[PDB]
Amino acid sequence: SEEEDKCKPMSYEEKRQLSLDINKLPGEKLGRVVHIIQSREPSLKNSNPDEIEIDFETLKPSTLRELERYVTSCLRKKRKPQA
Amino acid sequence: NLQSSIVKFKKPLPLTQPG
Repeated sequence: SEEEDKCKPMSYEEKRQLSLDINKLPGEKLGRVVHIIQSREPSLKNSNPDEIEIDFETLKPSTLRELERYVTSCLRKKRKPQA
Repeated sequence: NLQSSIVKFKKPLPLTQPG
């Protein structure tokens, strides 16, 4: 009642964007990404590091918002965290 | 139904390895 009222759901374009920002993120930060996904989605606890799937359709706006918040804080600041 | 951007990525360092 509070969460979704503050954090509106990501549209398809947004979800594509988030798919693109996550893909621009390096291994280091991917650890935080998968941490946010896994910790918000306990059903996805079996996210094998060799084969991590991102299914935004099960991801709550909560996760989608925290993810976007993080990916942007990384890429908008450092478009290339690696050299 | 709708073909959505389902992502797959490999993450270095298996910190989350179940036992």
